[PDB]
Amino acid sequence: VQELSIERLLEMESLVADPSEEFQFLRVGPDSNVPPKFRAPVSSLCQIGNKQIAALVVWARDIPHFSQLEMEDQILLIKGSWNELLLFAIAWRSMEFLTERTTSPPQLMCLMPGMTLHRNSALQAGVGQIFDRVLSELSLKMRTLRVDQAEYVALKAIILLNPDVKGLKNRQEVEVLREKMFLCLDEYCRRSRSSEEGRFAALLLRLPALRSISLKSFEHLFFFHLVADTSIAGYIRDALR
Amino acid sequence: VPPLTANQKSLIARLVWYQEGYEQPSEEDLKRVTQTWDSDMPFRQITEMTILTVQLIVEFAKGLPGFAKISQSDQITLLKACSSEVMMLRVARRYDAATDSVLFANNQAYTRDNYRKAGMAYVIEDLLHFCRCMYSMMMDNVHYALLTAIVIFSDRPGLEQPLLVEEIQRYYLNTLRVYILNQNSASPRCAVIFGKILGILTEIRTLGMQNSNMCISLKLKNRKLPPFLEEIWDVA
Ligand SMILES: C/C=C/CC/C=C\CC/C=C/CCCCCCC(=O)OC[C@H](COP(=O)(O)OCCN)OC(=O)CCCCCCC/C=C/C/C=C\CCC
Ligand SMILES: CC(C)CC[C@@H](O)[C@](C)(O)[C@H]1CC[C@@]2(O)C3=CC(=O)[C@@H]4C[C@@H](O)[C@@H](O)C[C@]4(C)[C@H]3CC[C@]12C
Repeated sequence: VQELSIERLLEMESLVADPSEEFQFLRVGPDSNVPPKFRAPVSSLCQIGNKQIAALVVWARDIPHFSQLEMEDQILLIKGSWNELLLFAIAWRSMEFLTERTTSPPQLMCLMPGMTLHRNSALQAGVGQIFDRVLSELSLKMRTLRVDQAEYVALKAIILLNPDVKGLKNRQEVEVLREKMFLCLDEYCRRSRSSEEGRFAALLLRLPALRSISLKSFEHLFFFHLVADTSIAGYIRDALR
Repeated sequence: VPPLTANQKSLIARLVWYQEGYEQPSEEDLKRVTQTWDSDMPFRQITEMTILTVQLIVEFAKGLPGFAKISQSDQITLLKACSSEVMMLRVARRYDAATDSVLFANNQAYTRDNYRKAGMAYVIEDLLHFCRCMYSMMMDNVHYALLTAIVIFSDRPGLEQPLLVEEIQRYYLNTLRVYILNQNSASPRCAVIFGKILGILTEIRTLGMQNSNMCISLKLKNRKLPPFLEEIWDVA
């Protein structure tokens, strides 16, 4: 076994997912009220979404000690953070396409390498505010913070490694994994940017801004029957083997 | 391994004071609402008590250094978003682990079963889980006061001088850092504590949306949600 550290993690970010299993967490439900001329694209989008989820489902599991915790929990931890994780990754990628009586709202949201989402489209989908919140509160505000890959993958692990998730067979078994991360991060700020009065907090203060956005993106996803609600634990379960 | 300025301690002092100053609604107000010697009863009390809670939360927010430096536009913006999230910190403080219930300002214990009856059965299982988690947290009144303050100058959408607030907040955020740095050996665990606390922020965001959905799933059940509350939480 290895030590859960920023170091091992960064060696996992680069790790490529194994698109071997087709798991639809997201899909256009027959009972969806999404216009017909947009089922192809919205469906196509879900499919991208799905890869990424399985991609984090296999990253989560390759985290130092994560695989040790009791699976039931393991499921619940993931089941409880994918949206947040999914969205956070988008905000990261989006940082590039950031345009940063002088400034206007950003127009691009990078979903995956290459492919991007234009503002006016989200505007056509009635998700322009949430789109806007993702690029401002997250991508932009991060750029400003100059957060780097070490801080970014740390936050990630922190996001996933949440003890407050309801139903945890053994909450403290997660609290340890989190607390370790709280440390690794604090020193990293110390070591690599000690001139920063309150960076540790400014990074951890993205976590709420993120929770809210994710919480909102669920409403929208649900209004459109897009989420495989009742069937996600399973894929999570299933895939975790 | 430093201490704190005078401002800081004057604030901490100040905040610890206002906190007890407002934990409960006045004896008359409390007396007026609790008058009385059918699903509208638990409902009336819970809703009526909430209107008092919010009021207290609002006044406390104004007794905050830097608050009056905000545009009326923003002030109602910050207050409007914090109203429901601080009310969360405050239900934690009156939670009793022995009975797994919440204790209202009139010394009455409300169980998961009471919240059922009043039709708030949706908001309770999660609200009570947050309490159990805040319990084992074991925080002192400084934390709680500082935390509260922070939540209020937490970046909110609709903000005019966003950058301003961020610092008005950087202060409280900073004071909390220090106070934790003294209360224990400025050792490793010193961050671990600072983190778990800042983590309360994100959980408080999830319980905030639930409060709103409850207001919604209540207007929809055609059940008069006090105008005061309907207004402050932007309940359509
Ligand atoms: C957390 C993310 C997980 C995975 C990410 C990707 C998969 C989820 C799908 C997200 C779609 C993003 C919006 C782009 C829509 C593109 C199609 C378009 O132009 O539709 C117009 C149509 C006009 O008709 P309409 O009915 O007439 O008009 C719309 C209502 N006014 O609009 C529609 O058909 C609406 C389709 C509903 C899409 C789901 C919205 C929820 C997305 C929020 C999640 C945050 C990530 C994406 C941020 C952009
Ligand atoms: C939709 C809305 C009505 C729901 C709000 C509900 O879900 C909450 C969060 O559960 C509400 C219900 C009643 C409530 O306002 C209170 C009663 C008190 O007696 C006191 C009054 C005052 O001392 C507060 O500092 C604490 C407390 C315990 C508050 C906390 C929040 C409570 C417990």
